[PDB]
Amino acid sequence: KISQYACQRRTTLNNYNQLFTDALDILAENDELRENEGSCLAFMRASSVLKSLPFPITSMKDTEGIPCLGDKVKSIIEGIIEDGESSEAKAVLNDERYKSFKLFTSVFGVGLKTAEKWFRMGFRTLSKIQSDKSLRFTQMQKAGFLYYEDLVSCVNRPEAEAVSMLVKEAVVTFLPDALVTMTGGFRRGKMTGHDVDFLITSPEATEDEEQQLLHKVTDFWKQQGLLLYHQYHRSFERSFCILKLDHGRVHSGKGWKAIRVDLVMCPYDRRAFALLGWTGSRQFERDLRRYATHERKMMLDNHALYDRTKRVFLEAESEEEIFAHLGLDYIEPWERNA
DNA sequence: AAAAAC
DNA sequence: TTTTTGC
DNA sequence: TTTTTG
DNA sequence: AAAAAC
DNA sequence: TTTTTGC
DNA sequence: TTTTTGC
Ligand SMILES: Nc1ccn([C@H]2CC[C@@H](COP(=O)(O)OP(=O)(O)OP(=O)(O)O)O2)c(=O)n1
Ligand SMILES: [Mg+2]
Ligand code: NA
Repeated sequence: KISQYACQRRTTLNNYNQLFTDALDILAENDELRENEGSCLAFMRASSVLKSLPFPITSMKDTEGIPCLGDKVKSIIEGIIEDGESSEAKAVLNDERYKSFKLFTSVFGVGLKTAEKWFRMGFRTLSKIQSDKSLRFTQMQKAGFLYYEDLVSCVNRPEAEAVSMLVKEAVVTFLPDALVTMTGGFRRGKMTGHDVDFLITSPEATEDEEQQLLHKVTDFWKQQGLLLYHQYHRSFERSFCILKLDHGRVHSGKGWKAIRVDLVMCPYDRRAFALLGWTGSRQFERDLRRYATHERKMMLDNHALYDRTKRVFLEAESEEEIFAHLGLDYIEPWERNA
C-alpha cells in the first residue's frame, strides 16, 4: 500500500517518528561523509518513509509492510524501542571526524572536501582555522565566516515574507510583467529555512530582457548597500546571494540580518518544470525522477519531460499537468516534505 | 543498505 | 589539466 | 552473481 | 561561473 | 563549461 | 557489503 517513492506519498510537516528519523538522519550523514553513497541513500529513504506515517511506531509489528525498512533499519528502530535511543547514532554524534564535518560544513563555502582537507591537517575548531596565517580562503568562505552567526540561524517565515517583498520591488522595476514565486521549503509550508528560494519568469519579456534582469536586480541591491555577496550563473539563469535584510522590513541587536537568497530566472515556457523542480523537497525531487525513469520510461528534469517511447517532449503549463503525464496523483507543495 | 534485476 | 562550491 | 540508486 | 590548485 | 590565480 | 524480488 505505502510506496517506496516519495512522489506516491503525502508527507506533511507533522512527523510522529522524529525519534527514529533523527537517528537515521545522523547515520545517513555519517555515510555521506565516509563516502558510502549506497548506504547513505538507504537511510535517507527509510527516514523519509517514516515521516509519511500518520502515527508513531511503538512496536516492531508497526514496521510491517513499510518499504525501504530492511534488516539494518529495523535494527536501528528496534534499539530505539528498547533503550529509548540509538547506540549507533550516539557513537556517530561523538565521533571526532563527524563533529569536524558538521562544524566545518556549517560555514558557507565549505563542503565535504574542504572539511576533510582541514581535518587531514589536524583542524577541529573554527578559531584554529581563522587563526592560521598559512590558510587560503575563497571569496565564498570569506562571506561564510564574515556572516557566520546570521547564516547559522535559519531564516524564519516573517524574514522570508520581507525578503519576498525586496525581490518583488526589485524585479517589477526592470520587468513589470514578471511573475515572482517563492519556492523551496517555504512554498512547502516550512517555518524555517537555510535560505529563501525564488523563481522568476516573464511572459512578454524578450531574450535580452531575460539574460540581464538578474544583473539589473543584484546591481540595484549593490547601490543600496544590501548586496553582501553574489555568485552568478548563466545557461536557466541563477544568482546565489547573501542579502542585508534590515529589521525594519520584517513584521514582528545590529539592525539587520544576513540572509542567503537563491534567485532562478527561467523561460516562461519552462515555468511548470522549474516550479516543480525548485519547490522540492530533495527526496521528492529524486523519487519523481527515479519514478519517471524506472516506472514510466521517461526523463524528467527542471526544464522538460521527455517520453522515451512516444519519442516526444511533453508540454505542461502547470505542476498538475506534469503529475498527470507521469500517472501520479497530484501532491500539493505542503505534502512534499519528504 | 535495500532492492532489482534499478 | 582536475577540483571545489552552490541547488 | 552484477547493477542501480536524481 | 569563477576561481583555486583541493 | 570558461574565466583568473598561483604553485 | 548486506537482504529482497523476480525473471
Ligand atoms: N540536492 C538538492 C537540493 C535542492 N534541490 C531543490 C529542491 C529545493 C530547491 C531549493 O533547495 P534548498 O535551498 O536546499 O532548500 P530547501 O530544500 O527547500 O530547504 P532549506 O529550508 O534548508 O533551504 O532545490 C534539489 O532538487 N536537490
Ligand atoms: Mg530554501
Ligand atoms: Na556549507
